[PDB]
Amino acid sequence: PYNKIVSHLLVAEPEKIYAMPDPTVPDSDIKALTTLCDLADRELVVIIGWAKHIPGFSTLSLADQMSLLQSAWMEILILGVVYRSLSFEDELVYADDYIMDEDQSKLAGLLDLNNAILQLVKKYKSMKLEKEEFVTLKAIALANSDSMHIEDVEAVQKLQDVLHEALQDYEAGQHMEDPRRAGKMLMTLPLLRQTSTKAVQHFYNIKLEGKVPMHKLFLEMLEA
Amino acid sequence: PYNKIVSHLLVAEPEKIYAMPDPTVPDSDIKALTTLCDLADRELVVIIGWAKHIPGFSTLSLADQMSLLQSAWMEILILGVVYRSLSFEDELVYADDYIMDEDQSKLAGLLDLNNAILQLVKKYKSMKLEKEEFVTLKAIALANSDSMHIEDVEAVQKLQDVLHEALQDYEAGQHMEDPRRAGKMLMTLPLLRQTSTKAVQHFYNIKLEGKVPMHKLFLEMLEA
Amino acid sequence: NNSLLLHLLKSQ
Amino acid sequence: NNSLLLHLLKSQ
Ligand SMILES: O=[N+]([O-])c1ccc2[nH]ccc2c1
Ligand SMILES: O=[N+]([O-])c1ccc2[nH]ccc2c1
Repeated sequence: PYNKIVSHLLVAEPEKIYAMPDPTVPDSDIKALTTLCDLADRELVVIIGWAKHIPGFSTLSLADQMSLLQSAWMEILILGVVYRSLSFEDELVYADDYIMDEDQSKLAGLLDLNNAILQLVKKYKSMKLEKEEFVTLKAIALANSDSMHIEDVEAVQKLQDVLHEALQDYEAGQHMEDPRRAGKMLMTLPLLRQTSTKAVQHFYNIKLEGKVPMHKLFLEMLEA
Repeated sequence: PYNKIVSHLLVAEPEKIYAMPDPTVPDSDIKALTTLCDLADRELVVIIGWAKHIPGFSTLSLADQMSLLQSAWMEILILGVVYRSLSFEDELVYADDYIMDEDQSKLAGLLDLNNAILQLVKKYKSMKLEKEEFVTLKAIALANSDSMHIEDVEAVQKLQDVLHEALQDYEAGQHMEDPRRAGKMLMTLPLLRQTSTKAVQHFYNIKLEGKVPMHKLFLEMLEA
Repeated sequence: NNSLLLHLLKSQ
Repeated sequence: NNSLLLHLLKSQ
């Protein structure tokens, strides 16, 4: 039996969601990008409800809850794709019905972004990332998202501390063979931050070109 | 008496270098940007010689030594400015003769980049960052720089592990009041990565506009 | 205060 | 192999 915060995050983990690319629409970059932005829009709803299960998140000001999500949302989306992809080779599981290989990434104009997501996948495969570690890192990525606009700095630090403590407690109990495993997990966050910045810049530019329709919530997070 | 790796990094720390902005040239964005690119060019030489003092760095292939520096150089430059700025308020100490306030950042077109560097400064002030922690994080930033082009993945992982171990050993001995201090220090690396990416994109664009002269080594690192 | 994100965060 | 970075890394 391990850390209660980790157990709680596991039960809070949202259900799988399908991409459901429109089978009447011809394959194209615009279809692939529409499908991914539509999938992100739906996952963002699910991410908002998930964050409310994080101990202490709901006690922040709605302003601070918004700030954390506005900074971390794309990291949370990327970590989901990364976790789903760990048993695959050079493929990204956006959804069980939407697995992109290199050819498809090329066809969508996503080769560079997807190669960086695959770099995250490669590191977590080598580390044998567990679901417990995944859900704890997602919560840490949210709490540690470095928003410029935080009101209650000390409360956000306490949230970081609670989740960091849960990771350290989990690793101390489950991974006695590697007393630095928690730190190794924290050392994966810079690549997640870098890949997230690349993703947001890329989809912001697609927003500017105006050829890919996007729903309200995805647009709001891109514009933040 | 504390960790030998930390002691070694402290003695390897290079000497201060002056910006020496040309006092015959009128103040302008082009002067400020020329001065900073010239300062970065000279610090890059000093950073290359510093990296050779890091235990095990010189044992990597010259290809892997180049890869680590090509990914981490701007993080190393930014952490230096951050450390020098810790006793200042809303000013960045590029050099003892080159301290930029908000007005000067505005005049150079650097307000957004410099506000993000000041965000790193603010977090390290609140944590009372020590020189020992600074030099260890600089070395970790180099070893953990996530280059796509590494030949000896396992050797680079061992370098990360040696430096991570030194930070943990330092914190276990010096900071018994906070058994999570090492992890808190590792949790600052995502903002350093994010700020570095912003800096490189910004100076790459200045390179494209062609109005700011840049020396060979700075140009080579920007083009990498 | 027109934000969909704020609306979903308030949503019970 | 024209790289200034490689040259400085080789430099004794
Ligand atoms: O990287 N992306 O832009 C990205 C990552 C994860 C995602 N999950 C659903 C859409 C999506 C896009
Ligand atoms: O952020 N910058 O572009 C940056 C950072 C640190 C520096 N030190 C010398 C030049 C320089 C530029």
